[PDB]
Amino acid sequence: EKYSQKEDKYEEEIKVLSDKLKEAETRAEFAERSVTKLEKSIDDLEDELYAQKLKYKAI
Amino acid sequence: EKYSQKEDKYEEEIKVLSDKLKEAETRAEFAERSVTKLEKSIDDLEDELYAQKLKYKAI
Amino acid sequence: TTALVCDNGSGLVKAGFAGDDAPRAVFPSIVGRPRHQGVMVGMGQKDSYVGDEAQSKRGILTLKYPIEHGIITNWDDMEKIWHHTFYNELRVAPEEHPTLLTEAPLNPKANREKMTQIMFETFNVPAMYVAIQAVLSLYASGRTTGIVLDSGDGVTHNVPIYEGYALPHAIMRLDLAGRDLTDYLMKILTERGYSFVTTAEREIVRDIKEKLCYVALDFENEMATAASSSSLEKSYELPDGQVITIGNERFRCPETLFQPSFIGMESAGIHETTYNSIMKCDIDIRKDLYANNVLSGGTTMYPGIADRMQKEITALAPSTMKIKIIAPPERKYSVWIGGSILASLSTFQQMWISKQEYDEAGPSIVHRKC
Amino acid sequence: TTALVCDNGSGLVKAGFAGDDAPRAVFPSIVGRPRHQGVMVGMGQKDSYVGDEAQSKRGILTLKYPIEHGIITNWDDMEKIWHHTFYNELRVAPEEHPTLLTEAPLNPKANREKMTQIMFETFNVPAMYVAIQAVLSLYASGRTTGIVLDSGDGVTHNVPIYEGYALPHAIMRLDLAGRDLTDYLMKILTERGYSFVTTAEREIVRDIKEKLCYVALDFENEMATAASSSSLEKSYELPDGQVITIGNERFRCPETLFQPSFIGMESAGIHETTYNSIMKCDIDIRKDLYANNVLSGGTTMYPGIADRMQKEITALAPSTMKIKIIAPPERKYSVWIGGSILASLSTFQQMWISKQEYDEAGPSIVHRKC
Amino acid sequence: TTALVCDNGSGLVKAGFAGDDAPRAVFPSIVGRPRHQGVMVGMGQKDSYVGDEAQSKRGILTLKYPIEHGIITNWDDMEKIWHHTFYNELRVAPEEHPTLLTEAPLNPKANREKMTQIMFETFNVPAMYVAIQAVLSLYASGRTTGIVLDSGDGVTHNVPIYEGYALPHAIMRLDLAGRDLTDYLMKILTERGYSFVTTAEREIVRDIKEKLCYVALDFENEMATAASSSSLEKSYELPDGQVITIGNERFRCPETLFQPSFIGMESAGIHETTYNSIMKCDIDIRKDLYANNVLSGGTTMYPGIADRMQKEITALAPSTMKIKIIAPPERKYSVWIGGSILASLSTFQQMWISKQEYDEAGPSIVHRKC
Ligand SMILES: Nc1ncnc2c1ncn2[C@@H]1O[C@H](COP(=O)(O)OP(=O)(O)O)[C@@H](O)[C@H]1O
Ligand SMILES: Nc1ncnc2c1ncn2[C@@H]1O[C@H](COP(=O)(O)OP(=O)(O)O)[C@@H](O)[C@H]1O
Ligand SMILES: Nc1ncnc2c1ncn2[C@@H]1O[C@H](COP(=O)(O)OP(=O)(O)O)[C@@H](O)[C@H]1O
Repeated sequence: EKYSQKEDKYEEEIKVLSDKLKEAETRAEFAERSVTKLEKSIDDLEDELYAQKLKYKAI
Repeated sequence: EKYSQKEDKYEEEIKVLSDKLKEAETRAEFAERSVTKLEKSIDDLEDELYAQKLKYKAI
Repeated sequence: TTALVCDNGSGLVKAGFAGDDAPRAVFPSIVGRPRHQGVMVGMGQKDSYVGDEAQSKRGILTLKYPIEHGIITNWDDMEKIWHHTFYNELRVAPEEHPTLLTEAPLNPKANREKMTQIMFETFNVPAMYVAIQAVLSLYASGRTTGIVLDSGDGVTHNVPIYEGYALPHAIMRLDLAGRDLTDYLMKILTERGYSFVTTAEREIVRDIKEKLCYVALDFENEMATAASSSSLEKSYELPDGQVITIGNERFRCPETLFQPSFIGMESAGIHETTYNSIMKCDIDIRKDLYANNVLSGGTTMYPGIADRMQKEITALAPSTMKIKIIAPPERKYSVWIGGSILASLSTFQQMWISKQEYDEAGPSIVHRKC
Repeated sequence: TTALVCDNGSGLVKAGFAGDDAPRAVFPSIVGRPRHQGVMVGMGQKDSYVGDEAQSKRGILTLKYPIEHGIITNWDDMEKIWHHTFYNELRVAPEEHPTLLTEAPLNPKANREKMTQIMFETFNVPAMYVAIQAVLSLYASGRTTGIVLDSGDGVTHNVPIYEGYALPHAIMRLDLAGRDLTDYLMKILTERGYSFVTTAEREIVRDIKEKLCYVALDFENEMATAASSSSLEKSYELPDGQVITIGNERFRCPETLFQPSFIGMESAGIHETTYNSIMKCDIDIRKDLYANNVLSGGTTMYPGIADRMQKEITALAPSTMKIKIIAPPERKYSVWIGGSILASLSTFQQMWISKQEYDEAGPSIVHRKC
Repeated sequence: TTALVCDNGSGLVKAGFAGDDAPRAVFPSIVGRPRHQGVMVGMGQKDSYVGDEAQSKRGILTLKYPIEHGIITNWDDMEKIWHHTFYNELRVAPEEHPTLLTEAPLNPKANREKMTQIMFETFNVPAMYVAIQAVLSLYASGRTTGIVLDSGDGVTHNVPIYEGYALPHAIMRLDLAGRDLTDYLMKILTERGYSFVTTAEREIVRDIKEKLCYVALDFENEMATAASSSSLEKSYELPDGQVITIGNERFRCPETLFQPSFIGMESAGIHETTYNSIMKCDIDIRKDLYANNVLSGGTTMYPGIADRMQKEITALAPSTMKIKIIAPPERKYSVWIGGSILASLSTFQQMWISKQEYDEAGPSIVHRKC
């Protein structure tokens, strides 16, 4: 019965650790998608600021 | 016998999943500081673009 | 002189002394009476058993909770439970201690009026006071700003606080809690063969719920997974042998908190009522409310409830604000801990309802100023 | 092609053809096996007798019901009973008829899964379907709204329906029925000297129950009246002579339906569970539920049960509602009648579980869609 | 050809024919959908019920208003309600009638744009037009000068008019109306023990509000009187028996119109917003505005609201000018009555938005000229 209760606490730790693992994996994938979005947005901002710089240096 | 082997399997799952949580949270926070600096870059880009709009509306 | 904290609740009495770190007495809020005949002359048959003595003679008794949905509906049994709490569990004299009782928000006035009348008359407390469980939970969490989600045995309620100010127009009270989950589990277990109909069997099912149930992060594919393999099945042993095994019931029971339609209620899940209570507050404080969700009570103790709550509120709220679910590891006693902290404050010693004030104003003094 | 209706029940098989007005075959759901020696060489000993053949030879057989509390607990005996029903009673070929079986609510899933697997494999029915007894009883009553109290041989249940919508959270299932009353009467007759212990004697006592028992309008003064005079005593003649006479047992036996503590159960009487199932429904439909109590099943056939039911519910409900107990004179076959009506509807011919759907989906198809 | 008037509002649809004296059809603006299972095969289950048919199947449906605060937020349900209004209630063809729709002031442009697009496309009306409720209420009152306070189910607004000229800078729109009073009453009834949580129960509480509530001339001593005696208590009977009695709630509910802080709003009472909208007008016309306060809409139907309004505005205004609250006995239909009058005018027949004008200028024509 001691072995039983140790195995029980073991499987408890296993379940909770796997739950937080899956949560953190989804978090990491979402963070990577966020990085992609930020690369896209900085790209667009660079383009627009550069167009305005062109016009300003022109005038 | 079954309790010994089940507890050993639970221990090895504990260890692997613990290291995986370690590496996952580290890569996560590092990608998140990357996200942070990209957001600050978005800020700087938008500000300089606003500045160029200012110069264009002036001249 | 020290004071007593007596968080009543609909499932568990937690009492103790103002200043400690944990309640001194924690026992079921239950009163049992014998059903059967009684033959052995001289056994000293008691009329009724209270507390956890009624939990060990459980097999021959019919148990009754004197609190249904945060409302005391049997005042004699509640008086029995209070008498027990004072004399046999704490072993004090109620005439030498102010008493800090606790109540849920948005329940009838007669509840507090009768409560204070009972105290002052049939216990002769020097003073008393009736707090709100959410405020005390915030005290125990060590904050002054946040939206708590207290979910005990009878009632689930949100209370948003900001800088120590309550938003009483945004308090949302819901009426499914631990007991309705216990009943839903008693019903779902029949579709696997097991039949629990007695009150004692309801206690057994409550223990099954406290041991084997958890909240699925994603209900649908969790359901599909439980259907595919059989790795989610755990076994439980009733107190006569008779091992039972449950599968998807483990997470189908607490899922009712997020889809209250499973028990035929029209309300929304706890995540949606939390979001609504937030969106009912002024636009300036809700960014700070989003990051101070404080979970409290026993029903918030399921594994994976904080993760599911955060996922749901994140999917609901704007994609910029930071959702933080604060679930302490001892969140089951936050109301009592906060009550002790409050009753121990120096600046609080003027808020008690002294016996003279009651003698002058009747039982209506309670909601009048306090 | 016509379809079969096979209301199984735990005490009587009622089978027939969809479209008739009454079941074509009604026999006990029982299987008998010889217990004694067997000496006459060449008598042609059968291994087991089913139906009412086992009822006439019951002196030498040991009788067994393969259904205990609505649940089939002996699948070989149930297969024997179905084989009998199809080939010897109805005299058809099951390969040419869709079959409409019936089941009580809130009983294990494996029951329906095994039902449909048995049908499709060892009988090769073209299609089948498993209905709920209370819904069919409401069909037969000619209504679409009402709370129906079905009480057969194994299980008593309420199902509230409104406008054709079931309220599955208010379904209440109770597990005392005709058989527990038969056992209580077997136990109460010992205090007059009569001793029935055999299964055949259990059948004798069931007949005594069906002939001499009634529900007393007021239990206490009826008890005092039976104690005062002797005008309530009837006499019954066992099938060997030996006239027996019973007194207050006549109404003490069915009184257990209103005081289930007589057999040591903790539940409430049928009147109180009916009232509770009503009060568990939305406040707008319960005025129409109060006036459409539909009694069904054999155990609701005692003289004076409708009046006692109305008196009790009237005493429980508010003093403005109109309580109406609807008790048809043929209420013992309402489930079968409604099942025939249902299986005859043209819009129903798409709800069958065709053989091909089963071949694709396994036995789990039954509850998963239908 | 005759024209249609379709005053929508957020609580009641009022439709009719231009020229009549009262709306021909008056039904709730509700779309109901079933919650429960549905077991009677062949009952012909509709998908959704609208109007007062959804009000009779109330017990099994979940009701939804498609207009929240004067703004249409569910366009499919609004289209369902309009379809019902045209075909089942009025029984006409929308292709043969100009339609006069109605809207509150200071609400998004997309509202009118989508309204006219829906009309012209999915109903093919020959012409249409969108009026302002306050102007039509003035038409019905038979005046050309006055400040009209319209208070329906979603929005309260003041519009000051002089000699037929509007003062758009002095229009003040408030966002508490009948529905917020219904919610506040649902909340205040809990402190007596009564619990209404469902949408059907919200309709019950709305009926209680319409039958028992009134405005106190002086809130404070009325409160003291209600606390002293018990002569203010009436008794209402829910639709299952269960008599309930309410005391000071009767006037605590509509008092929120004069102290919107009871529901946690920062605005001022209707008397003070009326006085502010008056003082925002030119100093010459306000002497005539003070004497032409025109009440309109359902929420202005409480007993004693005119006297309280007059007392408050008199206390605010200078002590010489003559305050005069005009509250017709049929003020609940003033918007529709004025709409019929307006659509009947011969000189108005040039203001319609013909279908060809829309076919040229897109949906944006509505606020360009009309
Ligand atoms: N570890 C647990 N997991 C899940 N549920 C629990 C757990 N512990 C207690 N509960 C539920 O919480 C309820 C008691 O919570 P509690 O906070 O004491 O309620 P109250 O405050 O009303 O006394 C019980 O009904 C039980 O079902
Ligand atoms: N006339 C009667 N009076 C009292 N009880 C009856 C009568 N007829 C049948 N019963 C009871 O009803 C039971 C059979 O009812 P039935 O509806 O056929 O049950 P099931 O549906 O389970 O087969 C028997 O156990 C018997 O005790
Ligand atoms: N007799 C009454 N007394 C008090 N309030 C009423 C009465 N009749 C209706 N109401 C309130 O008025 C509202 C409906 O008013 P109505 O003018 O139809 O609004 P709308 O024009 O927006 O549909 C309801 O919500 C109800 O609360």
